[PDB]
Amino acid sequence: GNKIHPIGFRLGITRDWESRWYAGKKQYRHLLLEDQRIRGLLEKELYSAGLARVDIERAADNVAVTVHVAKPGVVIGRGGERIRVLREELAKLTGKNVALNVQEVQNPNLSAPLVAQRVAEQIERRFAVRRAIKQAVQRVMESGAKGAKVIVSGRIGGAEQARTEWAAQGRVPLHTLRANIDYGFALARTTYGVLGVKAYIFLGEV
Amino acid sequence: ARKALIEKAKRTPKFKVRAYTRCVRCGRARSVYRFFGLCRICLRELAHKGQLPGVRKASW
Amino acid sequence: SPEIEERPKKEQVRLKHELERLQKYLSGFRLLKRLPDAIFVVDPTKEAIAVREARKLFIPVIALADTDSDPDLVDYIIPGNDDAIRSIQLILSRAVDLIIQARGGVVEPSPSYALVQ
Amino acid sequence: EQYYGTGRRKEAVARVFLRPGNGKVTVNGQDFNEYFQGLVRAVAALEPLRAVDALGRFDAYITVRGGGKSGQIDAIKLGIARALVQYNPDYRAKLKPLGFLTRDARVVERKKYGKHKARRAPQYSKR
Amino acid sequence: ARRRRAEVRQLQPDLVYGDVLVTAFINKIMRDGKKNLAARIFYDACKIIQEKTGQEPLKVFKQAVENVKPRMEVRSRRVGGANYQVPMEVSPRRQQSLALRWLVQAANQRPERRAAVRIAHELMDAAEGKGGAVKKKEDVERMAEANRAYAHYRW
Amino acid sequence: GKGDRRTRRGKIWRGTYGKYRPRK
Amino acid sequence: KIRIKLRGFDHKTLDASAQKIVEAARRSGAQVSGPIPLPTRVRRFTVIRGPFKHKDSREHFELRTHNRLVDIINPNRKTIEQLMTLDLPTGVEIEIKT
RNA sequence: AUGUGGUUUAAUUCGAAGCAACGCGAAGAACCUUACCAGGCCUUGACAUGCUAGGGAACCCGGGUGAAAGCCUGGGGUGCCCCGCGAGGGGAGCCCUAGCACAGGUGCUGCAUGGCCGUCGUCAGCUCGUGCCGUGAGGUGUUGGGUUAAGUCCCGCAACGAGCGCAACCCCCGCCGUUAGUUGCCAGCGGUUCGGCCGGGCACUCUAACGGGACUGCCCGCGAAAGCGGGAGGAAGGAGGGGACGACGUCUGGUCAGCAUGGCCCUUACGGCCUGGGCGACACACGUGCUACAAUGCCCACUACAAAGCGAUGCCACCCGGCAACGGGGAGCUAAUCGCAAAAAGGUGGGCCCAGUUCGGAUUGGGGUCUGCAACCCGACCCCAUGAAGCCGGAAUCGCUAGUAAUCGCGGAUCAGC
RNA sequence: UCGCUCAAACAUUAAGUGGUGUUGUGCGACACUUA
Ligand SMILES: [Mg+2]
Ligand SMILES: [Mg+2]
Ligand SMILES: [Mg+2]
Ligand SMILES: [Mg+2]
Ligand SMILES: [Mg+2]
Ligand SMILES: [Mg+2]
Ligand SMILES: [Mg+2]
Ligand SMILES: [Mg+2]
Ligand SMILES: [Mg+2]
Ligand SMILES: [Mg+2]
Ligand SMILES: [Mg+2]
Ligand SMILES: [Mg+2]
Ligand SMILES: [Mg+2]
Ligand SMILES: [Mg+2]
Ligand SMILES: [Mg+2]
Ligand SMILES: [Mg+2]
Ligand SMILES: [Mg+2]
Ligand SMILES: [Mg+2]
Ligand SMILES: [Mg+2]
Ligand SMILES: [Mg+2]
Ligand SMILES: [Mg+2]
Ligand SMILES: [Mg+2]
Ligand SMILES: [Mg+2]
Ligand SMILES: [Mg+2]
Ligand SMILES: [Mg+2]
Ligand SMILES: [Mg+2]
Ligand SMILES: [Mg+2]
Ligand SMILES: [Mg+2]
Ligand SMILES: [Mg+2]
Ligand SMILES: [Mg+2]
Ligand SMILES: [Mg+2]
Ligand SMILES: [Mg+2]
Ligand SMILES: [Mg+2]
Ligand SMILES: [Mg+2]
Ligand SMILES: [Mg+2]
Ligand SMILES: [Mg+2]
Ligand SMILES: [Mg+2]
Ligand SMILES: [Mg+2]
Ligand SMILES: [Mg+2]
Ligand SMILES: [Mg+2]
Ligand SMILES: [Mg+2]
Ligand SMILES: [Mg+2]
Ligand SMILES: [Mg+2]
Ligand SMILES: [Mg+2]
Ligand SMILES: [Mg+2]
Ligand SMILES: [Mg+2]
Ligand SMILES: [Mg+2]
Ligand SMILES: [Mg+2]
Ligand SMILES: [Mg+2]
Ligand SMILES: [Mg+2]
Ligand SMILES: [Mg+2]
Ligand SMILES: [Mg+2]
Ligand SMILES: [Mg+2]
Ligand SMILES: [Mg+2]
Ligand SMILES: [Mg+2]
Ligand SMILES: [Mg+2]
Ligand SMILES: [Mg+2]
Ligand SMILES: [Mg+2]
Ligand SMILES: [Mg+2]
Ligand SMILES: [Mg+2]
Ligand SMILES: [Mg+2]
Ligand SMILES: [Zn+2]
Repeated sequence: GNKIHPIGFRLGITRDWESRWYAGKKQYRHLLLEDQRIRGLLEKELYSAGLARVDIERAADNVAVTVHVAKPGVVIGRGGERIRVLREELAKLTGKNVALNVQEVQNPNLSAPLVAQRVAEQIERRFAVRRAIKQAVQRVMESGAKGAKVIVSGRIGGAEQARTEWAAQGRVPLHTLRANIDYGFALARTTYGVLGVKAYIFLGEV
Repeated sequence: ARKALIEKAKRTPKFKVRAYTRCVRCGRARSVYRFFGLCRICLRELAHKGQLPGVRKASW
Repeated sequence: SPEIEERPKKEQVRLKHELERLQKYLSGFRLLKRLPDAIFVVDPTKEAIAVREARKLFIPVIALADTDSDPDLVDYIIPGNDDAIRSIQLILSRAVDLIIQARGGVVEPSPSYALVQ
Repeated sequence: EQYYGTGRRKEAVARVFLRPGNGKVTVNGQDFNEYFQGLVRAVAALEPLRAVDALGRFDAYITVRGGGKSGQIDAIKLGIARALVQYNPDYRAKLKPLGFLTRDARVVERKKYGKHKARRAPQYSKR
Repeated sequence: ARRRRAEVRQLQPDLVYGDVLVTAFINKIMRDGKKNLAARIFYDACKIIQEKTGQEPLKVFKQAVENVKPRMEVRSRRVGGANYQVPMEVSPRRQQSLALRWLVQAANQRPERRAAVRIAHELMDAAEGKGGAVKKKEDVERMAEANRAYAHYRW
Repeated sequence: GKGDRRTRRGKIWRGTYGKYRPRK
Repeated sequence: KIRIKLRGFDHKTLDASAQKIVEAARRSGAQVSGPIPLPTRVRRFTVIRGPFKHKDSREHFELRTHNRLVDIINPNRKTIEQLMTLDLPTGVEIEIKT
């Protein structure tokens, strides 16, 4: 099929830029370039607590690196040491005024990227690939959502021929704009290859 | 020669007519926009993600 | 309810069309939200589709039945005409009479004689 | 006193300042028969005036900009209409059935991708 | 299309005489969408009309298109697996279409240098009863009466 | 001729000016 | 006398910050010409979808770079402090000159 | 002109293979890009982490041989922390040489894969829940009658609802106003250099932003319902035109050369560097295109009307040289107000006179300009000359239903230039 | 300008086979199939 990326589809209306800020035609590249390496370093030494929406804001030497996480208890350590040394390594290679505004997540089950990375990991840890998707979608709908959808793809378990396991419930009108459906991609390293993950959570309306 | 070339692209030892464009993200050799400094591929990838500020889906 | 302010003309008439058809068939069934202790019918043959349901659900079967019928598959039979408003009226009246007579306050039968002609 | 109306077609706008008088018609300077030369659509733009039965009795002054040469003419055609109908409610009861009050939605469409001209696709082949 | 008949394109009446048939002729003349060019080219011949004969270009145009209006034509049709050249009446519109069309072509056939003089002389021979376009009309009508045998399938 | 290397539209199509084409 | 430029991307954020300045300058000083929208310079970028060969079905984006202009006349000392303190920009790179 | 098959070559890199490969990956092959060859060189490496050992400030200039890479070498120099006024020692940053773990691979496998894309096709479809029928595969619903762009809606119906699709919410052009006034107005008045140039103004044009509006709403006729046809008002009627949006899936489709990636294979070379050559080869064939084979026209002088876009190491108005490309002097520009810019076709006037032609510019000789270390291979562009094939084309075959086709100019991306 | 045989190249096919269709050599005046 096709199915253009739902996020790029709601880009204008529903959800706004995962990275919001202005730039002149002079250095847009260099700005977004460093803006990129930032979020990459975060995805690395921060995935522990399970980060998702790495929001960013810039204008002039100011950069609000708001990082949404399932449990900030790990991103801060104790009193203020983990978070502090994080701002350290941040501006350590950069030059802008780093300002890590951490924020919790009301419910990881209703946060698609988390839901994905979650189950995607279960597969890496060798688990029931079929029912893992079943519980995941059951977790989200029973949680409080109004629509759910999860899809893995690749060598399920380790079979030669490829395969794709479809599973979902509720509604997921991907063709509609006023839906506010969070997208949740995720990798999955296996001793036998790669493995794709998808996750759709319908929530908002009007 | 993929790794040694992305490094040589940033070298510019001799004359300027060797400092050819080179995508930053996936380090593509062609289709590199100068404005973004990216290849057409990774460009679209990010655009769907929303990591490209002001870059909205064109419709007219 | 004061909630009619929203809902465009589209959903209005459609939702009204809902109520219309909803009452068009359900009017007379919604009054009870449990499985009837029994069933009464005008012609076991025609509506035997329901008779089966009740039958398979062990629900006792009573119904007025003309010669064009299947006696054995009815628990408590009501032999006699059925394709005539005259015969149907006399039975339904006297039947429901036993309902209110075992209930309380025996009233006068509903205005049926006028509708008959 | 004056009769005003707005003209527009293919992004070719045209203000219409009309003042009852002779027949002298100025549009962005120059004369009407002067600016439009060798074009039959010219006398057609004055069609609203022939419908009202007052050709030589009105001094026109129009500010038409943008668009093409002819798109302006169609802008003038609808502009004069709104002008004379502005001070005449009864002249709408005979200018409308004759078809005059319409922006003419007919406009060039976007050249689609993959195609060549919004519709004309490159020569299909299989050889 | 398979559904609707698709209605004709009601064209704009003449801007000099007041007749749809005349404007339609301009369109057939119109090369590369130059109406104003073809319009003049048509009115050029109208003046060549009054030059030769003291006759109005209006009726000289009607008489020409009328004498080149094909009354009947042969159409191909399948039957079990065979093509018959069945003759039959044409539609009023199609007659006007072909007539106007052939005339334009007949002008192109002429050795005349200027386009206006080609349409001029051709409009004469057409209104008369013998011209390049008219002879192409007489020709098509022959095919009709010739295959009059297969006219049994009027359909 | 949109291909004549020495004409009005000859340079207009090639996006140039030159002699035969007016230039400042 | 003074002229302010309000370049930026999102017109929703540009409208909030442009309207904010108009209230703060007029409600505490001389006259001020309201928000003057300019021709939005847009960067339309077209490109192909698939990685390999697919000279069709291609996708394209556009960079909406808005423009808004606001002129304050009399150099009020209240308006200078008002705009210096009561401001809530973000992705709106403003530039002001006399 | 360009891609392709084929052939040729030391190499003429590889991929896509009916539709759905062939102006396609390429939105920029002169060395670069570059993955192929020849030759000259390096080989713990151009790049990531880390370890044992000698010496050393991190840093900068030149010389011999050479095509360059590189190979041999000489010179100027001596910061910071811990102990002392000095010597001397260790560490971090960084390097050479030797050695270990290891790097790197455009080398296979797209039937090992993720991701992304084409496709049937925006076609009208595909399913789930329970109930009911069948021993069961499965059926029913979704069938039927009317209608519709549509599984759209209506009526009927052992079925009753729902979900993924269709529609709708998203933007442009369509009518007008609201908000703002350095876009525009002899419109209304004063100077007139008779140029909206100055004063002034925003109603009107515009520049963008918000909102209303069209809903089978009205009437007539058919109809049970849904709905169709005709007429008015209206900027616009039955989705108004266009775009974004392309389901369960199929094509064991495509892509390991975008990238990530399981496994296999190379590891003084399947890795690295340079120079030159080669994707540009030519007895041939096919696809997609430009321009013509002309008098609705060719050469030329004057005049007028666009939309959108781009412009600091870039767009170039004014003046001079020459036939000109082009060069030089030099003003303005973080860009509705400076430049690219004359839009072309078209309107008036002139030669032309049916001729391989004032049509047609392909080919080839000589002389110039631009960019770049470098235009033989292999760039573009002037000027003078040579003025070829070529009379609207066989069998076959493509596009397109209206502001469409056809036809005529303009802009950008890419980009040293092309 | 026509009638005819034969050997290429191209077109119809999804592809092959065959055939069919045009231009090239010398003279006389669609059907079938597809490990
Ligand atoms: Mg679990
Ligand atoms: Mg990367
Ligand atoms: Mg009763
Ligand atoms: Mg009309
Ligand atoms: Mg067009
Ligand atoms: Mg338009
Ligand atoms: Mg358009
Ligand atoms: Mg031509
Ligand atoms: Mg140009
Ligand atoms: Mg000069
Ligand atoms: Mg090949
Ligand atoms: Mg390969
Ligand atoms: Mg294949
Ligand atoms: Mg070798
Ligand atoms: Mg290291
Ligand atoms: Mg030393
Ligand atoms: Mg030292
Ligand atoms: Mg040396
Ligand atoms: Mg020394
Ligand atoms: Mg040391
Ligand atoms: Mg290895
Ligand atoms: Mg595949
Ligand atoms: Mg795949
Ligand atoms: Mg393949
Ligand atoms: Mg059973
Ligand atoms: Mg049995
Ligand atoms: Mg079933
Ligand atoms: Mg079925
Ligand atoms: Mg206002
Ligand atoms: Mg106004
Ligand atoms: Mg109604
Ligand atoms: Mg009503
Ligand atoms: Mg009536
Ligand atoms: Mg109705
Ligand atoms: Mg009705
Ligand atoms: Mg009407
Ligand atoms: Mg009305
Ligand atoms: Mg309708
Ligand atoms: Mg849709
Ligand atoms: Mg691999
Ligand atoms: Mg790996
Ligand atoms: Mg070896
Ligand atoms: Mg102009
Ligand atoms: Mg625009
Ligand atoms: Mg440019
Ligand atoms: Mg200059
Ligand atoms: Mg400026
Ligand atoms: Mg200009
Ligand atoms: Mg002319
Ligand atoms: Mg000649
Ligand atoms: Mg010549
Ligand atoms: Mg050369
Ligand atoms: Mg013809
Ligand atoms: Mg033939
Ligand atoms: Mg450039
Ligand atoms: Mg033959
Ligand atoms: Mg031979
Ligand atoms: Mg012989
Ligand atoms: Mg003979
Ligand atoms: Mg046969
Ligand atoms: Mg056989
Ligand atoms: Zn890239």
